[PDB]
Amino acid sequence: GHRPVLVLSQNTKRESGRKVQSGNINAAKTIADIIRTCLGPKSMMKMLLDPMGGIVMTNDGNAILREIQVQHPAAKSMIEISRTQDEEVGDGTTSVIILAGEMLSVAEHFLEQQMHPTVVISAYRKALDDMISTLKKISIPVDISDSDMMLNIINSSITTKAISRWSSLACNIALDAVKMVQFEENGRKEIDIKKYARVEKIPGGIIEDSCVLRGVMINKDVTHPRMRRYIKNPRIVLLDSSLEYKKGESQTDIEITREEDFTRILQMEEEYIQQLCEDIIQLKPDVVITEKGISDLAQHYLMRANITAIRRVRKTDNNRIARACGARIVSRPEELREDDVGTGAGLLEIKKIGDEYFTFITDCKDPKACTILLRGASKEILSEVERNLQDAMQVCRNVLLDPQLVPGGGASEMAVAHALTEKSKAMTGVEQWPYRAVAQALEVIPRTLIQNCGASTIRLLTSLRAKHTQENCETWGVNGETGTLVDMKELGIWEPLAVKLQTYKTAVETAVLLLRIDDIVSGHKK
Amino acid sequence: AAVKTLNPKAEVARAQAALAVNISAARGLQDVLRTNLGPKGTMKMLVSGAGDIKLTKDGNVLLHEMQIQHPTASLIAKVATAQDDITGDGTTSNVLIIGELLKQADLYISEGLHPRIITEGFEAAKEKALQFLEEVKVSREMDRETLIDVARTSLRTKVHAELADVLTEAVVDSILAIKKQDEPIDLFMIEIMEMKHKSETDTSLIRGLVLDHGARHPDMKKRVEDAYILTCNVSLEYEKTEVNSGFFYKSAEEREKLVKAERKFIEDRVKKIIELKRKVCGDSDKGFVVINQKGIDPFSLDALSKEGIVALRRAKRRNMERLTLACGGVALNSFDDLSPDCLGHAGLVYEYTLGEEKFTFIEKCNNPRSVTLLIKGPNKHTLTQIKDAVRDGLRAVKNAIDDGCVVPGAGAVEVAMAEALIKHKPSVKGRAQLGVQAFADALLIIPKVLAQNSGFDLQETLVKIQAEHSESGQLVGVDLNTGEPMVAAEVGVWDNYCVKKQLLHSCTVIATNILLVDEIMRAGM
Amino acid sequence: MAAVKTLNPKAEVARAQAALAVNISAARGLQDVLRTNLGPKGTMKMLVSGAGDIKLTKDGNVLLHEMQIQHPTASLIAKVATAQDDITGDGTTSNVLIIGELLKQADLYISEGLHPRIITEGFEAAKEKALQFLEEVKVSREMDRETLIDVARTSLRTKVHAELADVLTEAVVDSILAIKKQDEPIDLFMIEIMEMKHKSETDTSLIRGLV
Amino acid sequence: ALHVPKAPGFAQMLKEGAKHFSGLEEAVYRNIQACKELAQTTRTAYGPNGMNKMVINHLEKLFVTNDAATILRELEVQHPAAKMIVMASHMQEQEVGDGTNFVLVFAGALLELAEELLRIGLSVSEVIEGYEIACRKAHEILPNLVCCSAKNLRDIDEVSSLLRTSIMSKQYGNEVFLAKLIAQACVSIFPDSGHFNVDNIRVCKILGSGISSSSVLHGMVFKKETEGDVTSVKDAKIAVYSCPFDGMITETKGTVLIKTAEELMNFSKGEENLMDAQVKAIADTGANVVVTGGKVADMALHYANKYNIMLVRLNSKWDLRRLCKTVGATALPRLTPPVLEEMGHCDSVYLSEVGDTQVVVFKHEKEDGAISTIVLRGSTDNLMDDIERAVDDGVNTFKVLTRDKRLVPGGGATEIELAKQITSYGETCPGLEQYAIKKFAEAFEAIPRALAENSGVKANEVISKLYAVHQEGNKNVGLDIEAEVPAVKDMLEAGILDTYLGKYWAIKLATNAAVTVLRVDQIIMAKPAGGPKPPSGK
Amino acid sequence: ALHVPKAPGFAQMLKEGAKHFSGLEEAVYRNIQACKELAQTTRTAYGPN
Amino acid sequence: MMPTPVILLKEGTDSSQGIPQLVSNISACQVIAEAVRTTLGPRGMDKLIVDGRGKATISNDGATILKLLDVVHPAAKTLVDIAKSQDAEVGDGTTSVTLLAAEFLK
Ligand SMILES: Nc1ncnc2c1ncn2[C@@H]1O[C@H](COP(=O)(O)OP(=O)(O)O)[C@@H](O)[C@H]1O
Ligand SMILES: Nc1ncnc2c1ncn2[C@@H]1O[C@H](COP(=O)(O)OP(=O)(O)O)[C@@H](O)[C@H]1O
Ligand SMILES: Nc1ncnc2c1ncn2[C@@H]1O[C@H](COP(=O)(O)OP(=O)(O)O)[C@@H](O)[C@H]1O
Ligand SMILES: [Mg+2]
Ligand SMILES: [Mg+2]
Ligand SMILES: [Mg+2]
Ligand SMILES: [Mg+2]
Ligand SMILES: [Mg+2]
Repeated sequence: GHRPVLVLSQNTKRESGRKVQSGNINAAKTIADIIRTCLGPKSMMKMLLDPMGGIVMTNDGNAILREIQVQHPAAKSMIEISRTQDEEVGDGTTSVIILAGEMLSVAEHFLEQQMHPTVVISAYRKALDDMISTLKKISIPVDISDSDMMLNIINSSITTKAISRWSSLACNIALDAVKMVQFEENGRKEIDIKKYARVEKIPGGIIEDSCVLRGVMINKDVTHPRMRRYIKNPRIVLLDSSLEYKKGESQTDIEITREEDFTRILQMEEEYIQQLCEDIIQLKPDVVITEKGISDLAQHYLMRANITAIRRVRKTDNNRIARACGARIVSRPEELREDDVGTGAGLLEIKKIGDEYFTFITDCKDPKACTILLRGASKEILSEVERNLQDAMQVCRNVLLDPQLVPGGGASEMAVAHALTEKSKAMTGVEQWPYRAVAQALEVIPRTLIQNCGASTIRLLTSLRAKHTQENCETWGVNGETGTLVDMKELGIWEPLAVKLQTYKTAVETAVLLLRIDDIVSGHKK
Repeated sequence: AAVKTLNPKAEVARAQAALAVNISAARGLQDVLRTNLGPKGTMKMLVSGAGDIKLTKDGNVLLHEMQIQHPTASLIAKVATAQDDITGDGTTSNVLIIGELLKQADLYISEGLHPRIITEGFEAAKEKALQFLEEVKVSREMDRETLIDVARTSLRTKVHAELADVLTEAVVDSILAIKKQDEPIDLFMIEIMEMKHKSETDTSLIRGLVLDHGARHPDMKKRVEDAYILTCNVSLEYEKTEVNSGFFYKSAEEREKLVKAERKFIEDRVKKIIELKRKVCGDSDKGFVVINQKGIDPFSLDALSKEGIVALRRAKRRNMERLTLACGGVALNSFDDLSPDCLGHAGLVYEYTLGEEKFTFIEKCNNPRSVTLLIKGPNKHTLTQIKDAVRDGLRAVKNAIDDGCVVPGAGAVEVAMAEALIKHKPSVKGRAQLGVQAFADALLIIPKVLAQNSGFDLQETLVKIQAEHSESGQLVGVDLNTGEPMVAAEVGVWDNYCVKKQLLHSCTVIATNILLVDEIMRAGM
Repeated sequence: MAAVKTLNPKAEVARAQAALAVNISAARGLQDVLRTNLGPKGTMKMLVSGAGDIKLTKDGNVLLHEMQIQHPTASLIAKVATAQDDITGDGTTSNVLIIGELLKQADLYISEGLHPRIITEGFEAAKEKALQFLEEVKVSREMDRETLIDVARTSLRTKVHAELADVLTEAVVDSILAIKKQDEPIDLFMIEIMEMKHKSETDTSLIRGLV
Repeated sequence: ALHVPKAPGFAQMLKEGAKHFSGLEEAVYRNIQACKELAQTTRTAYGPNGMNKMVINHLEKLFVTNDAATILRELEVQHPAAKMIVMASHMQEQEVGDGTNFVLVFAGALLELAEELLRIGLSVSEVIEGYEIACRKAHEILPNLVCCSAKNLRDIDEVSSLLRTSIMSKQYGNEVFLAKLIAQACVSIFPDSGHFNVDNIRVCKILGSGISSSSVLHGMVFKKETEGDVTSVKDAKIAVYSCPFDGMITETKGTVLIKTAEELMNFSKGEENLMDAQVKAIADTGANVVVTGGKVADMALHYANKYNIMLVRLNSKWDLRRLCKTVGATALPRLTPPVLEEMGHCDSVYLSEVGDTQVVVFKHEKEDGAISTIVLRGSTDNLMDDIERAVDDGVNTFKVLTRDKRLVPGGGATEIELAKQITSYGETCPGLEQYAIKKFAEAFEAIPRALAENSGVKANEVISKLYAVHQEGNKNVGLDIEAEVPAVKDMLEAGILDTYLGKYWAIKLATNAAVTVLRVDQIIMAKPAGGPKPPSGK
Repeated sequence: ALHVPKAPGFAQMLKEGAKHFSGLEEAVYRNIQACKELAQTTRTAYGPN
Repeated sequence: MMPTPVILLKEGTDSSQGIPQLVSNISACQVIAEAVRTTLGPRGMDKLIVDGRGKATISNDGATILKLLDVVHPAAKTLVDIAKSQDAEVGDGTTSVTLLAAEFLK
């Protein structure tokens, strides 16, 4: 008896003070150090062991971070910001983590010196505003009609990935897919590469055979072998309803008292199937694709009219087919009209790849959806190639939306750092020191590039700073392969302004969020 | 470690530890699969958890049946699985080349060299090797003799010499039967059926279909001489109304009338079949065989049997297309408009019983476009081994037919490619010459393993073959009986060009990706 | 499996290639650890015992003793290095490195189907030729003070910091020259080594007497 | 210096429960040892003097038999190589029906001598090649060793004499009586058409009177009782129905909808009248016996009793089809009266009481019919099971004789002649294959050696005498088991003859099993699973 | 593909309870952090105040 | 005997062979006969056997007594089987059959 009495529940922990801030900053630094070595053209890949027995061998920062389970809430926040950076702009995932870690590292010094976190946060926000201003100032425009410029931009995006060996083919695939997906209806521009640029990976073959198709490709075969597997100019009708007899919604029971009613009812079922098939046939199509089943009798009736049928196609695949061939999905075949019939596909071909049947609706004229067929050594290689292609397409769409570019190879980092230091030279308050700390912590990207290249960090970084102290040197960065200073106008490594802006904003905001925090409380239930 | 600091229960191998782990796993896989290569390789017996015995010599089958839980082994197994799925051959060579590439790369990496230079050398050497392979291929009209040579080359490495000789003729004839001019070969049209009642050499080719089910009515004929074939997908058994019909009667006579009228729908289609049979053949010499994908209830079975019609039910879905291609009829999903032009023809149909199960033979077709391979053997594991062997042989023959080129075997092309790479090495700038040399030495593994399995010594046989190739310029391989250099093209040892190209591409890609891994993490818990 | 395991079920056995791989792996691990010891530019190692005592060293024999290793091949290599230290007093790290590299180079050819006996015969012939060459290349000299200073520096600079090595060089050379008698073996038991724990490390010196 | 670690590579990657065996000593010798152990286990039950073995399986079921296939089936063999040899023995049993013990002992001898050849310096490939060459030589020699042929299969005496040797190995003391029974049963079957069906011979086991009271019945015996008041018919006119003996009902759903009092009061009367009319229509064809595969309605049984109709219910459809074959009837799917060409006939159908079990007997007076039944009596269930196994062996021997009429001498004469001829062929072959050929020839000595060991005499003296006689030029001389000392006698005169097909298939299968076992070089065994059998086995 | 084995060589030869830290991040930074923590613990007792 | 790393038959398989096993079989048959020996003749007695549930059966019939005994010895079960066979075919003498068989073996 006499159970203990206490205010908060049991197993409710609480830590406060400098310890919480130090722990949060250390957790952020550890998260950054996890993927520190995965930045630059000379980055080395990491092999992740999925809990479900899979293997993720990747170089992308976001994939590595999302494959890691952590307990410290600061590490959770870092993983979250990496995911948000991946979702917003498509790349910069490993840069933002490093930047946030460096900013928190330089804020810890001021925290240890009797400076309230609010002053640090105010300095960080002023620094971020000036960082955005300088980044917009040092930007350059891009002619999106120039295919060579877009290809070079995509190349600069994918020089750091494992696909840099086939960079030319990868850039062509990404640019073609992005330009094919681009759509505009009712005065609303839209580039939906998530739903209309599908990547299909087929293990085997060689990666040089991978290509983007002027159409879609699904892993389906004809319902009946008599149907043609090769149609030149097919008229495509798309459905999302069953072509078979089904029970009604209301509860219905028949009552048979005479002999012929049973056979009559079965004949009415057959006649309903025939009526549906005749309604479809009246539009004179060449192929019918539906998302629900097709009965055997319906297959017979369609074959009598020389029509190929594909039975059970997913909703997303059917939408992609509709966009590619210009069709319109309908539910009731009796309401099918000429406009709903999809003409525009230039070939229907159901060929065999390996031991499986694949349906090709390629050769479309002006398709608004496409599939990217990837061939490669194995499944993991194809997954990494798909991730690299996703990065390339995201960069291409970012450039298409915002035609501004900024120098790469750490040139933007050093230019913004020098501008921020010059602006801080006029500051008189106590806020100038964290301001300069942010400015200098921006230099972690070129330092990481030099370290990954294997060159001397101190000498190269000092030379880069001295070069940037001049007037027309905002485009001077570091060559990530040879470990030498070079003008980015010669190397050509340029990155979208949107990506840099998102990286900078996310890093500064994560630093502010983690600096605002104290008095961790844990252990309570929901 | 950072990951261990964040996640205490995390397993991490970093940098040199990661490279050592990966290379050790690759070397272990290579050590196991070395003995598989060549017709002189040894046979492995694999026992499952349930005690099932499997005798095999494939690299892929061995890899799946190896009791391994290694990540690098999983990656190599995936690569081999893709190789087997696409080309159908070269899995053992795939594993051996991957392992030797990793070993040769580690030879230079252990001397402080960065793996990136080795990967660059690997890329350059792969490009040069692909160019040389294009140069060395033999574009020949794929007559029967060349296909026989290729099938023999695969099957001798897969099974015993006599069994390989039988399977060579079987596979080549089966491929040639279903082949159509300038048209892709559909391997689904060659059915593979297993029977367990005779010796392994009794495996043969039936120019027709063999079905693992027979007639379910005892009174149906067990042998039909001149048969009309009706391939259908129509349900001849009782089916209920979709809308919950039910019957209502007020007397026993009404119930009898409802019972009699309940089956009129099925009886109508059975009567249509019977009327067609009567129309096509008014005599007893010609026969009628109904092969139905759906079921047939006993009433319809009896009705058909009383008319002298052999009926088979629950046939395989692919058997519809196979029977249409072989017999030459039309698969029917309904009997609305059925006419004699939709009937296939078979010159002999008979049922063979073996133990509890029954088999139906449909032979003597006019010009069958779909044939069957009847695997026969005294044991289940013998049947499985022969099935794997015929899969490899069919893949090899189809690959040889696809592209008219064919590559000399016995490791001759490996030796020539290594020599060409050594010659090209000075043209490579920088320190990638080390990677090129490593790639050449790794390519040289195939003749080494062949000589080792044949019982000779690697160094002497390899140097003799290389000296012979350099002196004469011919494509000389390994003679597994004497060890002397031998011209594979003249003897008849052939390899698929697509298999070699896939080997080069996949091995180079996977080795490059593995060499660049500097950490293995397990922190998803 | 093996014959031994049938008579003794709980017996650990490695046969042929397995045993050779085990030995070579152990030797290569020892070599990988002791690579960083070699030379005056080597890295100091930090050894903490069970009781918590701290020991900083670069010596190969000390590191071999203080690594937490339970391998048989490691035990044999440790015995060889212990004999080296007991007799000559130097070259333990080089001993381990050369043993490991010899095993690795031998495995380079044994993995190609070559029998180890041929490799051992080549090793014997090469060792004979190497001994002849070493006898040819040795520099006979009159051991004045300068040569002894150079030798002591060449050892101590590898062992300790450069300034401490410079002090210890003069200390040891003078100590040896003091107790040396002409044409008589040197008894190292007559150089007392006494530890005091109050001054800096550079205050160590030689007392022409006893403490 | 305390533990030996696992070697890097495959040794470390292997799963915790898995086992790996590689090389000659670790794999081939172990497999040969296991196969030799299995052969030694089954050896003692070989020949007429073989001894029965009580085998209790995992279900506490007791088997008393000297049949090698049955013993191997009941034994829980775990070693994969011995499993392969058991598979070969079962395949021989399926193909021929006899010679399983021959297969087992020959494979064991072959593997033992292969181990000897491997130890003296030969390679696996050379041993396999020599074994294959010697097997081809044996299959070439075997047709020349045929001493006589069946030459008649419709004669009771000749068939009994031919099957005497087959069923003398089991039930040695009393094989003449069993041979006569099986000969009569087989001769009743096997019509003018050359095809002979083994399943047409049925075996009924009833306890009580010892195996000397067994008899053959030209018809069917069912362990059940009639469901009506009629228990005996003298001129039966069986009508067989696969449907239940009841008024059929709708397959969808039956509902008696009553709307007036008259319908309610007349429904049962109408149902009764309808069923009575159906039964009367069936009886009006003369059918005085009705056999059904389904249930029997009470009203149906009442009206069958009223019209003096014998009712027999056969639960299993296999028995129904066997009865239809026996009496020449057609299984009607409806309850309609049978037409004249689909009504079965039988000389007599009656209810009998054999021992303490009630039986229904369908008896034909003629010595013909599609199916014949052997009624086995005995004092023990195990004894009757063993007698049934002997009957199965005799029936399979008759089937083989129908397939091939050639016969070879028994008692080890054929094996000694084959060994002598293959050994003579061995010296003519130069090269390393001569050792394997000679060992293959010597492996045939295991048959007369086992026979002599089981008969209680010295095997070495018997083999020496057999070689002496066969060198003299007598190829039909085998072991004389009717003696207390090593002795030999002519087998052609004694009537101890083996089927040519049995020897051919046994030699082929044993050689194939031994060669396939020899081919294995590495064994990778997964961790055993405690799963309750795969669903395929049901 | 569910567990990461110990690297061949010294990692496998290390005893069960032993710990090995090597390299800049694994050794020097950890030592510096420990010394900084000790100095922080003792810092607040410096001087008259 | 040697461990034989991979055994032929699964663990727990018990094998008895030779003269000793047949002598043991004869002894078991003797025990079974003795179990019903006293119930023979006009001066015979009855045996009471209690099952697991607790119900008792009192009988002089040899076949009933042998059936009620849970005999598991494979050789001793033959005496019970022949007692059942004699009961089925004849109905009397179910004790004499067991006595005679065991006496033959003895
Ligand atoms: N060839 C190159 N030389 C120098 N720097 C490069 C080169 N290619 C890319 N970079 C730099 O590397 C960064 C991209 O690295 P990446 O691995 O893509 O990181 P993230 O995934 O965060 O974008 C860019 O900021 C760019 O400035
Ligand atoms: N009769 C032969 N003589 C010499 N070499 C052969 C012969 N048959 C096949 N080979 C060689 O063996 C290799 C085939 O090995 P195989 O067991 O098929 O491995 P994989 O299935 O991985 O290709 C081919 O590269 C071929 O050059
Ligand atoms: N009366 C006999 N005298 C001598 N040998 C006999 C006699 N009867 C049968 N045999 C021999 O017994 C052998 C049959 O053994 P058996 O127990 O039937 O083994 P399996 O069932 O494997 O054939 C035959 O090879 C035959 O030679
Ligand atoms: Mg990027
Ligand atoms: Mg192959
Ligand atoms: Mg030294
Ligand atoms: Mg027999
Ligand atoms: Mg009595």
